[PDB]
Amino acid sequence: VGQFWHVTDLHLDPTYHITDDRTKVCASSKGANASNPGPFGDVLCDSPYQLILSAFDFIKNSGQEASFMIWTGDSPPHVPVPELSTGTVIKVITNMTMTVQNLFPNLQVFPALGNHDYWPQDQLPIVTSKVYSAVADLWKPWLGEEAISTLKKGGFYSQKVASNPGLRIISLNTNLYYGPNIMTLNKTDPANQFEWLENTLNSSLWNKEKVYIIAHVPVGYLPYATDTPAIRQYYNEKLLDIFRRYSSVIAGQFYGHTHRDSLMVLSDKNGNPLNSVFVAPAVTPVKGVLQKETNNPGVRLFQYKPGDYTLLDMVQYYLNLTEANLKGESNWTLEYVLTQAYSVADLQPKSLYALVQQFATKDSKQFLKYYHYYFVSYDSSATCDQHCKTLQVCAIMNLDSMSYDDCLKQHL
Amino acid sequence: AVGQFWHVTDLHLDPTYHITDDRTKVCASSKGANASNPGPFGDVLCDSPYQLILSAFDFIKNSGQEASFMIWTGDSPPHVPVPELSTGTVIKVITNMTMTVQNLFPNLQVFPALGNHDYWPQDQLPIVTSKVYSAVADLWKPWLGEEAISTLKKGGFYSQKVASNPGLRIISLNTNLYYGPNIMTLNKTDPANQFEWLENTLNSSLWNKEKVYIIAHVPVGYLPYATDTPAIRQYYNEKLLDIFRRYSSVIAGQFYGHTHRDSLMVLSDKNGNPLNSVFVAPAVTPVKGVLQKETNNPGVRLFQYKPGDYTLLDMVQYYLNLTEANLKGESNWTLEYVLTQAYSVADLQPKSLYALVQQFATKDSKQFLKYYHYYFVSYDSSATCDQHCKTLQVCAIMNLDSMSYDDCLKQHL
Ligand SMILES: *[C@@H]1O[C@H](CO)[C@@H](O[C@@H]2O[C@H](CO)[C@@H](O[C@@H]3O[C@H](CO)[C@@H](O)[C@H](O)[C@@H]3O)[C@H](O)[C@H]2NC(C)=O)[C@H](O)[C@H]1NC(C)=O
Ligand SMILES: *[C@@H]1O[C@H](CO)[C@@H](O[C@@H]2O[C@H](CO)[C@@H](O)[C@H](O)[C@H]2NC(C)=O)[C@H](O)[C@H]1NC(C)=O
Ligand SMILES: *[C@@H]1O[C@H](CO)[C@@H](O[C@@H]2O[C@H](CO)[C@@H](O)[C@H](O)[C@H]2NC(C)=O)[C@H](O)[C@H]1NC(C)=O
Ligand SMILES: *[C@@H]1O[C@H](CO)[C@@H](O[C@@H]2O[C@H](CO)[C@@H](O)[C@H](O)[C@H]2NC(C)=O)[C@H](O)[C@H]1NC(C)=O
Ligand SMILES: *[C@@H]1O[C@H](CO[C@@H]2O[C@@H](C)[C@@H](O)[C@@H](O)[C@@H]2O)[C@@H](O)[C@H](O)[C@H]1NC(C)=O
Ligand SMILES: *[C@@H]1O[C@H](CO[C@@H]2O[C@@H](C)[C@@H](O)[C@@H](O)[C@@H]2O)[C@@H](O)[C@H](O)[C@H]1NC(C)=O
Ligand SMILES: *[C@@H]1O[C@H](CO)[C@@H](O)[C@H](O)[C@H]1NC(C)=O
Ligand SMILES: *[C@@H]1O[C@H](CO)[C@@H](O)[C@H](O)[C@H]1NC(C)=O
Ligand SMILES: *[C@@H]1O[C@H](CO)[C@@H](O)[C@H](O)[C@H]1NC(C)=O
Ligand SMILES: O=P(O)(S)OC[C@H]1OC[C@H](O)[C@@H]1O
Ligand SMILES: [Zn+2]
Ligand SMILES: [Zn+2]
Ligand SMILES: [Zn+2]
Ligand SMILES: [Zn+2]
Repeated sequence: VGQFWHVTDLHLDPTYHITDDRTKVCASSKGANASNPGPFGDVLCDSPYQLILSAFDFIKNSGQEASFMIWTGDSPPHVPVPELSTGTVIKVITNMTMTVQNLFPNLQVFPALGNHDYWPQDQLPIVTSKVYSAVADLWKPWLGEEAISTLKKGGFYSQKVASNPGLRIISLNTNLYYGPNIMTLNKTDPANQFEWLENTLNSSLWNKEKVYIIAHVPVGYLPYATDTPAIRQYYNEKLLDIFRRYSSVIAGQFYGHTHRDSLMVLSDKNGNPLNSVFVAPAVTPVKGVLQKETNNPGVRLFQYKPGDYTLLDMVQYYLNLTEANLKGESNWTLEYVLTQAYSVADLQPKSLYALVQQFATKDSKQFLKYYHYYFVSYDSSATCDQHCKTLQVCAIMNLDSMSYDDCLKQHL
Repeated sequence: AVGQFWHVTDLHLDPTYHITDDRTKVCASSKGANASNPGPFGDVLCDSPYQLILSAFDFIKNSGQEASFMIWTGDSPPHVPVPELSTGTVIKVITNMTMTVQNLFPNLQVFPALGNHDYWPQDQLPIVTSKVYSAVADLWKPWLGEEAISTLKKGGFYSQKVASNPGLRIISLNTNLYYGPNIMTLNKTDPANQFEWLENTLNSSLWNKEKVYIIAHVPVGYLPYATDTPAIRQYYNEKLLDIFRRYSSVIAGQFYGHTHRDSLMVLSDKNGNPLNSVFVAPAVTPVKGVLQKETNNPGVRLFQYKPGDYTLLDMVQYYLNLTEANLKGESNWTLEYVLTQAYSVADLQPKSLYALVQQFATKDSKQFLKYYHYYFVSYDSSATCDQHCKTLQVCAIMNLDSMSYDDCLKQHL
């Protein structure tokens, strides 16, 4: 099998620092006291460099052979806008990129921009900008001339996978569709990305290429909320239309942003599953004061069929933050292998569709395992009542507004 | 502020402890003798009731002293005849103490060391992997990385970084390999390869700019109440001291248990240069043999150190007045003394303690009278130490190697 790494939502806090005053440990705790801070971080803080470095060091010495890596964005930390700048955002993105380039000098890496990869956060523009030009220079070792051009202009690109003939990564800037982005309200095709996408998929079809879609913010519905698409409904519907029509060219979709481990199955209006969608959890464990849960840090690995790119498996690795802070050593370890964990043959839309049918059933243990993995095993005492469970299952299976409304109507 | 860490040792839980009319049934550890005057927190002829250990940890938890870590130097099973214990029962007691600690202090890194009772039969700790070594590796996994786990499983020792104190590394030796009653290690130059490993570890700490705390159960040096009786066999004491003297600029503290007493030692080179300070902490158990006239009150202690630096600033000894707690049926864990305050020294550096023990040596020194009262953790203010006793004490405090100690006894007995 071939395989590739997926990391996302690094969220470096350069001010991380263990000290007596726990309000003064990380700017990302937002002046609040870190709750239980260690060298690898705190649930109220974004990532210390030690955390991110231990993640990449684990990948490097994992004994796992991978031919590329996808990196779906969000490197700067959660601090107030006035505490950041264009210069500081570029500095953080540069530090992450150089960390990866130094540690992995021969691995092609496919980054996507996240909503924090810009100053001010979430305001990613539909024309060229300092941040887009900067990341185009930063990621030149991995991208051709045409990808550099589109990235500099709109924050998105496509690129052939050098080590995998017949595979192409499409890296979308889905922050253009993200609710908080006040730069793109009421535009029908912000930065022409839709027209660009269709052109690119059309060319991949005729060059007999397979396509992996990557982006930061995903399609579909936020699984913990009611009727809340991750991106604006209008853009979600239009993107999903493109994905459904090209579902035989697209062999996988990969997203981050939610900081959780979620599955989705893109389906038609009739219940034919068409593509498999994978939302990866964050390296940062950060949470607000009120939130009951957060994720353990996570990195993950995908296995696919050589020269074919059908997804065969996924391996989710994680770091137990409380224990790593307890002993002062990062024990990055196997959380689960998807096929083994859910007893499915592979990751094809059909296998996952049948597995989520099992999820639906009453007191499904499959769904309990899934819910425990949603938080990257942060808390097995976490529970999901039947309202919670309906919201989750309906978001997993129904990506478009009408399938989703029908699911909630029939099952809430 | 300053950094602080706790030291507990020799818990010696007796799970049979039990107030009943027949005082030969109060505790297996009295070995059928009549408990003297048993109360809820123990008896001088018994090992620790679980109520006593839990009161010690409860006091630590609710003391209002912050601490970034704890060291725990061994001996959890009680003193009962070998045929009354087993490997399974030893593991069961060790597990209970570990879980008690993890339950009350879930985010406190603890650094355990094995004691000579932490094995069945007692004292027979082996030089290869074993049921108990594996089990405690399992048990202590939350606090220890992969390399520590590997050495612990094989020989019962490890080193480990202090998560909360970067630049600090705990070395937990298994000195029971050197302990006279250990029949598994006779005529062995480096049992379980611990010396070789220790030297390697210290060399690594040198080049990684780490300071080191040595912890173990059985101490180096000479038993302060006897003549010419090293706590571990002479051959091993000399070898270990040679290592400690050579690395005494890297080692910022040594901490031991086993003697159930409050004792100081100053490791010195052959010319009296005080090199490195040694703290033997008294036990939680108050157990004593029938003929034995004195024993210790239960004790636990706290060390203060310079942050990012690990020079030792002070030590606070806390104790339980056993008779008082048993009289009312409620404990009152309380300050026995602060070392700088008790002895008017500036800190815990070798030079400061060296000067202090020079004062000890003077005739009718009040400093040494206070020290000898604290030796039993204040168990008897009428316990006295004649001039022979004093010479044994002072010479054991200052002279850890046989040559030094012989020289001291010659000049002063
Ligand atoms: C720990 O608590 C015990 C019990 O409270 C303390 O022992 C008690 O100490 C008092 C004061 O010395 C003793 O009373 C005195 O006895 C003599 C005659 O023996 C008498 O002349 C005095 O007027 C006074 O009554 C008392 O007997 C003794 N109790 C027991 C059970 O031994 C002990 O001092 C405490 N330890 C520390 C370090 O404070
Ligand atoms: C991550 O590590 C922590 C600490 O080592 C684990 O916390 C323990 O969890 C169990 C219940 O799940 C309790 O019985 C223990 O008392 C907890 N703490 C300690 C100090 O023992 C936690 O289980 C680990 N996470 C996972 C997914 O295994
Ligand atoms: C450790 O052992 C103690 C003492 O045996 C436990 O507390 C006792 O639990 C037993 C259950 O067998 C009860 O019969 C006793 O009444 C309890 N109290 C006393 C004072 O004996 C304690 O629960 C154990 N702890 C762990 C973590 O296993
Ligand atoms: C590092 O993490 C792994 C995974 O949690 C630990 O290995 C497991 O340890 C548990 C607890 O003893 C066992 O139940 C599992 O069977 C182990 N699995 C494997 C594959 O070994 C490992 O011990 C941890 N290392 C340290 C030093 O804490
Ligand atoms: C879809 O693509 C067709 C083929 O495009 C040409 O050939 C492929 C192999 C690529 O090299 C591509 O870049 C070339 O331009 C076009 O003939 C057709 O016009 C396209 N259709 C649309 C609607 O864009
Ligand atoms: C003493 O240590 C020196 C330092 O190098 C170490 O190398 C590896 C093994 C790690 O432990 C690393 O942390 C250290 O920097 C060695 O170069 C030297 O050979 C060692 N000498 C002896 C005699 O052991
Ligand atoms: C943080 O906790 C400390 C507890 O010592 C308290 O003094 C301080 O006021 C707290 N600050 C905030 C912002 O909660
Ligand atoms: C990135 O920042 C970290 C944290 O300040 C620093 O340790 C590291 O050297 C930096 N790396 C690069 C390549 O700038
Ligand atoms: C213990 O004391 C009881 C009651 O005074 C006495 O009958 C018994 O002989 C004593 N047993 C031993 C072993 O000393
Ligand atoms: O990192 P962000 O893009 S601000 O937000 C994405 C995730 O982290 C915080 C939010 O609650 C959401 O779960
Ligand atoms: Zn994020
Ligand atoms: Zn985001
Ligand atoms: Zn003991
Ligand atoms: Zn002992």
